[PDB]
Amino acid sequence: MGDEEKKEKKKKSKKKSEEEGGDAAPAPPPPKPPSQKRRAQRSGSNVFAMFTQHQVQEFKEAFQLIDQDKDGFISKNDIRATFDSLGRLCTEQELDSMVAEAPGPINFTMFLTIFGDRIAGTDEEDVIVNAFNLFDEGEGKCKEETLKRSLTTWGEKFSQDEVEEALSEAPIDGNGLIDIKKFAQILTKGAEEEGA
Amino acid sequence: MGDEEKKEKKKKSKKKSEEEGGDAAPAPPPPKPPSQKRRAQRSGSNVFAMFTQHQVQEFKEAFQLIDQDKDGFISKNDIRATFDSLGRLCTEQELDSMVAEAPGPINFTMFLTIFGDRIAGTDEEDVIVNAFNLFDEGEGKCKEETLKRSLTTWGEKFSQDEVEEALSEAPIDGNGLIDIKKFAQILTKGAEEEGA
Amino acid sequence: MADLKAAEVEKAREHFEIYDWEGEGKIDARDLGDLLRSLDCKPTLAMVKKNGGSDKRGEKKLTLEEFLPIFSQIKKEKEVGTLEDFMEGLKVYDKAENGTMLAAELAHVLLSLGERLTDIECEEIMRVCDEDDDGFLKYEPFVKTIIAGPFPDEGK
Amino acid sequence: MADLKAAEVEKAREHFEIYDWEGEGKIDARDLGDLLRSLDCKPTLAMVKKNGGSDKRGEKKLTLEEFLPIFSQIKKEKEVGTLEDFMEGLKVYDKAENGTMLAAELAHVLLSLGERLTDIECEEIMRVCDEDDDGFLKYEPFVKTIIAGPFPDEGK
Amino acid sequence: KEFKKLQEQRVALLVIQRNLRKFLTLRNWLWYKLYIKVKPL
Amino acid sequence: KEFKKLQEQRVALLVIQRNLRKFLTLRNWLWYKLYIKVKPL
Repeated sequence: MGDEEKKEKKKKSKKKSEEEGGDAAPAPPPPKPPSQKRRAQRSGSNVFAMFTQHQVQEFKEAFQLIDQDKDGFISKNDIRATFDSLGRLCTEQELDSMVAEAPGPINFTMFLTIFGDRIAGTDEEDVIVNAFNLFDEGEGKCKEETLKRSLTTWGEKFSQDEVEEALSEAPIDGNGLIDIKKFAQILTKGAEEEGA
Repeated sequence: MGDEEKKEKKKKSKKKSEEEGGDAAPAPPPPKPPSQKRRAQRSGSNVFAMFTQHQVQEFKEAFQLIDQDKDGFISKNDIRATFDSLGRLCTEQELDSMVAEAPGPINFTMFLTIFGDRIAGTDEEDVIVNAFNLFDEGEGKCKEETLKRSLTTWGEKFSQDEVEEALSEAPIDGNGLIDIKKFAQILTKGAEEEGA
Repeated sequence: MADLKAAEVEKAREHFEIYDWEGEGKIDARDLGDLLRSLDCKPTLAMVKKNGGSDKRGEKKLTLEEFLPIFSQIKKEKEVGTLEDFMEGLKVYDKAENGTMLAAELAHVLLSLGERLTDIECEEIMRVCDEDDDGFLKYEPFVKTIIAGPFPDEGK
Repeated sequence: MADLKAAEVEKAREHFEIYDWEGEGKIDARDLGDLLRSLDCKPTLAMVKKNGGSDKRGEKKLTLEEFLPIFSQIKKEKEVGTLEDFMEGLKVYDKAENGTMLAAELAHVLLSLGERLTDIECEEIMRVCDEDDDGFLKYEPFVKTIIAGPFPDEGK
Repeated sequence: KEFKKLQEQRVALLVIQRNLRKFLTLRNWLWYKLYIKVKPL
Repeated sequence: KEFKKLQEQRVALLVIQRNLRKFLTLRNWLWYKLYIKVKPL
């Protein structure tokens, strides 16, 4: 794929989950066979109970963007629109992530199968080492600080805000967030700062 | 609830929701969230590696409940209720040290940031601990006999039973007291607890 | 063989997309070499140098837009090769009666035939089992990891 | 050595802050000798008294200024790595020179003459050298072992 | 194999990117579950 | 050889001297400690 081409097949590839509006187009071309879709989306299926916690409060933090109305059952794309831009922090492209963590309108009743559909979602479970790992020439787990690196040197270019924010918001385990946790992010390890 | 979930939460919790509001729509301190529990909320407030790594307080580096679980306020009269029991000895001048950080019990928004970014005094817990732990002779030491005479002819004046009761709590091991336990009463694990 | 057809264009775009890494759609001069080989034109090193390629460090960057009016010439006279031929061929050497191959021995027979293996490639044939006891391959996982390419892309 | 070097002054300013437990300066009397020993000057207790220094606790203490004439007297005299009466001071029970002396008379002559030190060190002069059952233990290698040193140069 | 950057680097780098374009979003989800070990929280 | 243990102590002596002053400074400026036990809220 020439210079021009790999601009086009960000917007044209776009193999789910990559069919999202982007920062200046979504993901850089996967090669011509569609094997790599599986690393574009992973999905599991364990449902977790609502009102069992007391960090359950979180659903009220998200609420406003996903429930304009006071008993919800608002419009069905508005999860897929607004929540993108400051809900689970800034910058839109949360389209297919949102359409795969909500199976129609979200509200307090519906919450069991979104909390559950977090664990289906995109790049959830189905944990595999090799995906990010093969970058650094297969040497050690491929974590946060090398991703930031790569974004300013190689690869297709995307909005720098999101990355500097993401490093700062790190929990820190000490070798950062490995590929394991980049998938397995639903079970432990999340973000800080503004939003949802 | 709804879009007006945020608009009722300023009337539910108001020790910091009438001091700082939303930046994308009137809401409690974060840009829009109705609830965001006892979190440091919007931006940082501490990035660890300055005095603590495993403890946070709702005025050390974070906020109280902006939730419908009403105020979570932690007083500075609670810090005074720590020195009365377990923690640093009961002394009346330390209850005056609380007025010295800001008078009486006090609301917090930009107070939690001051102390959360305060690296003044003794530094990081592993930085302060490590000094003689780059070599080992009894688990790191400082020669006990040479330091006392350098702390009574010059330097701080501690008697010859005060260099056993205010510079030591480690027995001579390696031809000097253990430096680990000497750093401990200055900071963490013997300097604790200064509340809340 | 094959003429200019959609399927070849895909083959060429795919190899190219592996061969970049910059995300800028630019591959160096030398990479024309192994692109054409993967496409199954079966060039020689002469055919590479004819197309201003190299077996040294790059000199300049190529876009696909340059590469393709080279390539539509290259396709003429080629065999896409079979797979089953290399299996049958490599069954000839045995070392257990199971199609197993000592590494040195497999480098040496290639060296001494054809256009003749270089110092470097015999090290590469050898590389797998290097410097231990020498060092047994098996024909089936050998040919297969070569043709498949080592990660053209995977879903894992 | 046989003269002060500029780096032995630059070494001694650093090692000044060790000796005073505060990180300031004031050379302790036993740590007087440890500074001369980390600068290739290893006098006896009778040569220390000639230079006017110290090597043990309870003796005069000095500051680093005051340390320079003391340090300079050893350089003019022996023991800066010079040879005379080290592995030239041993053997007198043998009228043969095979570079050997008796095992028994190489561990209780440092204890019956000499300034007299540890039985463990009396066992190192026997350990560095070769052993045979003819009763011939060499004397001359344990000394060269000291020439090799932890650091032939200025300690750190 | 032995270019040393055009090898298995590429496949990983593209998936790396597919996260980098949305790293702020995708490092969390609807329900923030981290309350365990966070630099201020 | 032992002077090595003492040579890494040259920088360490400079850390305990500032720290002894901070043993009394932070006892006039308390609410700078609090770590896990049974007292936090």
